[PDB]
Amino acid sequence: KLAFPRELRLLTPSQFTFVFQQPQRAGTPQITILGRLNSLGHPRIGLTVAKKNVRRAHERNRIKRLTRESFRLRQHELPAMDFVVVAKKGVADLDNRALSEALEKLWRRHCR
RNA sequence: GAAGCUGACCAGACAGUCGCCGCUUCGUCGUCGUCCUCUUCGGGGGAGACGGGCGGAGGGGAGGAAAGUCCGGGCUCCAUAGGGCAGGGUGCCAGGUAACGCCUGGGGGGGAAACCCACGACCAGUGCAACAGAGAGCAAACCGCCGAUGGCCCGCGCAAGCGGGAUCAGGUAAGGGUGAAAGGGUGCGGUAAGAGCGCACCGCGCGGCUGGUAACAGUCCGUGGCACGGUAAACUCCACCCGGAGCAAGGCCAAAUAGGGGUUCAUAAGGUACGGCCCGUACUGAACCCGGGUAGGCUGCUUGAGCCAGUGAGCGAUUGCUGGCCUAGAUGAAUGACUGUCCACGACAGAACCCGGCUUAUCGGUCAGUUUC
RNA sequence: UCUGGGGCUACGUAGCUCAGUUGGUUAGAGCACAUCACUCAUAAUGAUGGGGUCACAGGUUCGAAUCCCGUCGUAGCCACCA
Ligand SMILES: [Ca+2]
Ligand SMILES: [Ca+2]
Ligand SMILES: [Ca+2]
Ligand SMILES: [Ca+2]
Ligand SMILES: [Ca+2]
Ligand SMILES: [Ca+2]
Ligand SMILES: [Ca+2]
Repeated sequence: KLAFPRELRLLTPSQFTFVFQQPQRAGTPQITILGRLNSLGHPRIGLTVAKKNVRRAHERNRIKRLTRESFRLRQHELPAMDFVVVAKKGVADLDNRALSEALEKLWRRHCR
């Protein structure tokens, strides 16, 4: 079961505001993750790519698609922790292989 | 035998992955002032239907540009009888829904080494360092200006005739030159060191002849050596607007603040649409808070003048007609990697109201048209 | 350290604040750091250090900036019931 329903995506800015009021910061100077412990069990994801933070509008959409595919491909493996991914300016230089391996190393250490 | 640029033109992919989205059939939860079968009222046998509502079966969802209302049009509450007309737009003529800044060519040049029209009245007022007042008025001519119409001085017995003295409205300044791009031509008695003072020749306004739906094209006839050939949203003209802001603008379910409050009222400066300009026509008010609530939704253009072949007409873009095609749009926001045959390597960007254009980042494939030998 | 359809503007006049219907003008002032009677060392009643291509080739008389359909970024706000 590796589906991707609409209910598994954020649809209200209120939840965004709540998680941004008290975010948990842990990541790298190039890519980082914010989020908090969830109570409903089913993991959730969210995407915030600022035009100022990330220029080259041909990106983001590609980045959104790639990160959504990685999330749905590794939905069950990751714990109930909510996750939101934010990429800094220096991301486009790394290719897809580098991005995939960096995300793999990142998510292979969150062992609690 | 080898090379530019536009007219247009191409951005498919699959045997497995993993699977984001409207529709029809079978049922799954609650019903219908068309109700037959019954109505004994648990609803069974329905002709037509809904909801972020699940299980199957099918067709589909990225550029020559959607960023950029940059220009014009398609569609809502609230006004709308100018002989007012301030102010922004065709400025060569004709052309399709109401539409403009797309396209055709003659008179004017670089009608091939430039595809460019943005070619409308110019002393109908008195203005910007080049401090040479020539690009608005000026001239102690610049090794020619007494080498003579008007005065003086140096050489004179009928008071004849030469050189200079940069003195004056002394032919002058473009026939010569010094920073401004030489703002016409040798010439006939221009001879007075010569200022167009009468001059065949190219060119201006005015009118006839060949064409013109239209700007004009040939000194064929005249008058003038002529008198400004040169800087336009730099006073001005309209046959089409004068309607603001735009699609997040009307419509809804058993939820309760029309809530102290402000510049004073029987004509006058509170929000006169239409004039930061005078009216025609008249809401029981007048720069704000002290948020009472809100993400549960949908038609509005989603069968929209977009497309193909065949007709009297063209230097040029056309559809009166014949089949159709039309199976791409939920508002955190629609596309991933691999075992492969042409190989033109995936450069840069985005699909949620629509169309006609923009020398654009556009490497790659040439049908029409170039000079070279 | 918050937002993809959409808008009237302020800017490359040094990166901000004042803005010129080309007043032929290497020209102004208030932030990083500086010299003079040693402010009992929290800057301007005085002289100045002035990489102010005043965005890219653009008026074929000499020109940047009022005359750009060819590009970037920040700040003044918007769905109803009366
Ligand atoms: Ca294509
Ligand atoms: Ca458009
Ligand atoms: Ca309204
Ligand atoms: Ca298609
Ligand atoms: Ca649409
Ligand atoms: Ca819609
Ligand atoms: Ca086209």
